[PDB]
Amino acid sequence: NMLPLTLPNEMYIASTTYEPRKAIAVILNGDGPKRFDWVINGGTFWSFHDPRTSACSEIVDIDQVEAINTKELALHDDIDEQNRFSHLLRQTLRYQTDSDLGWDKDHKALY
Amino acid sequence: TFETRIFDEPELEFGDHHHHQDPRLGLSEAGPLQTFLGDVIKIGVVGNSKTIEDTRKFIETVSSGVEGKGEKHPNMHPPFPGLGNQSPYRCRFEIEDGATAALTKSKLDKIGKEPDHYRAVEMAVDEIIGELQAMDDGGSRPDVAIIALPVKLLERVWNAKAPNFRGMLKAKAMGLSFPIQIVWEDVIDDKVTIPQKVKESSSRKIQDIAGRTWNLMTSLYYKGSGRIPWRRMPLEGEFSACYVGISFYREADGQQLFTSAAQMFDERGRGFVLKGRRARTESRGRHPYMAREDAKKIIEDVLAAYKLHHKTLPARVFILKTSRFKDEEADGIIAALDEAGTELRDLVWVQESYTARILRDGNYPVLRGTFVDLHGKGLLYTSGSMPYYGTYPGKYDPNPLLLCPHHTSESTVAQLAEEIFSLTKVNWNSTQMNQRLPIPIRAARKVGEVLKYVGEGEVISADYRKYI
Amino acid sequence: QWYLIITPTYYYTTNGYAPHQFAAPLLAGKKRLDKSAALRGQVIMWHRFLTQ
DNA sequence: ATCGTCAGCTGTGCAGTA
RNA sequence: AUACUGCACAGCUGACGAU
Ligand SMILES: [Mg+2]
Repeated sequence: NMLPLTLPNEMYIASTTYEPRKAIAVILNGDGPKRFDWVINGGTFWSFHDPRTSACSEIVDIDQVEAINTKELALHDDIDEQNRFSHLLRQTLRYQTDSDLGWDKDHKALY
Repeated sequence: TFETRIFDEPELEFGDHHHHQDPRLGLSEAGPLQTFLGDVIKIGVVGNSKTIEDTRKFIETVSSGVEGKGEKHPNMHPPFPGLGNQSPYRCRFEIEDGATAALTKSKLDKIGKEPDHYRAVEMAVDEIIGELQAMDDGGSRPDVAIIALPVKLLERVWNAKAPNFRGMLKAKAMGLSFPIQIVWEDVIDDKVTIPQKVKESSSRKIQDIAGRTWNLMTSLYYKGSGRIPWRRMPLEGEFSACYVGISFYREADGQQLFTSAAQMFDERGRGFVLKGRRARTESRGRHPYMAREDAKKIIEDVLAAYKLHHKTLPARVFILKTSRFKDEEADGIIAALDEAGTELRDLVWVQESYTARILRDGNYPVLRGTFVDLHGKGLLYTSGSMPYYGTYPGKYDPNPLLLCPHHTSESTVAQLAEEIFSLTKVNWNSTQMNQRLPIPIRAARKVGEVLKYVGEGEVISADYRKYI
Repeated sequence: QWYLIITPTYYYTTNGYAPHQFAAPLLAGKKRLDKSAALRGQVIMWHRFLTQ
């Protein structure tokens, strides 16, 4: 039951810092379009590009984009970075999911 | 694509080098590996008079013989070949008069409508322990004592009306000379009904009249004779080994953690040694895993036991654990093994909470013994369809195990998997073949399940006949 | 080579989008009568869901 | 002071004997 | 607690971010 993945090429990194989890929550209520594929680590955005034409410039703020290929990101043998990478993959799985809903709070399901 | 293997069904060794892979048929054909030197085994029964009469009728009924259950599956339901000239154990069971106690109705009434859920269990366990103590101090001591619990007694110590009755019973009965065995009044007659715990609409379910005996008499023979019925078949040209099992348990109140160990190793002649320990190593933290000095102590005690028995040191110190090996645990284990002077060693984490599964097409699941090498880890199936039984004895997709070594073992995967698949059928508490866990984990769990209730400053024994 | 593992399961609602108070025992009742042939089909169905 | 992610470990009860 | 398998639920441990 295993399934391979193929990751995209470019990764976009920002340096916004004045945005805790509560701030990004209260800005994703009033965000307009819903993409929901970002994470918060403190001082980093750590998302899969789309930093301007996604109604997310309220947190991007046209920051200094650090264009780095994802091939070096998966090789980063660190547990703390691996958990955040798995978080980003999980949140990107939450895209293409509003058409099939699911994932209430606890069962980690996709009904 | 990964590389897969299919392991054969392991064979046991009964008396007179009989081979075979089924405990029931091998016991019916050649008998136990260690034959009893006597002819009769004395049994003592404790309970009210209805339970004693039911137990006596039960043994006299099963002495003649019980036929099988079904005809479609002959091997899965073999008939019990009597208890007589054609007994599978080559011995007789005899309940001697005078080695039998009784409990009055008023005394059970005192343990009846009585408040609190700790006092009543205390009175029941101390009355039973005192009765067994008075029996043991006389001249009619049996070899194994059967506790036949009445239906009424279940409603105050087990159902509804909170410690474990069995745990305190075994803990208080640890200081005796004979082991005990507990039945539940529905194994001895098929006319009674015991309700469930939370919902009273349903009731308990019992296996079969022929299925009860094949386990009960085997366990009774092991407990009352002390001789092992069967054992695993050794190969030719393998190194001398010694298996250790580690587990953790929490106490009744406080949710701190402890550590239990099991100390299997083989014997010089035709035997098998399986025993616990004689100490408990503190309560250092409520986390899982273990410290370094405790690992040093465990390894030292295991090597001391092997040196005491074989007058030498083993060549393999195979270690199994239910949790991931931290750095300090491995450091202590390696330091103890290097100071002792042993060259071969394996440390394996056995994991049950994995999600990868093997799917085939058809109405039946994968065969018992399929192994898949997942890039260093190992997926092993110890349950599923078997050709000997002629079906799959389950109700859902079986649950595989994940084996992972801690990067310093001296042997490759698909050999540790073979040894673990060999070590699963040795269990003298059941006669089935669909057991999943190997014995070094189950022994430690069963040891801890009774070691929970031993008070501070008491004595403990390494006997395995007082934990099952 | 990031890998995804899928494990089929069921979710019960009263009607539409609402939790059920008796949601625990239906899972056991559905899993008890299942065979070992529907799981593989559900897995390849999920793969076809994700691929398409 | 608890809230989010990631990997885990134990207890306490049923159904079903294929 | 004659037995094993399968399922369900409840707890509480570590690594990371701030209020
Ligand atoms: Mg037993």
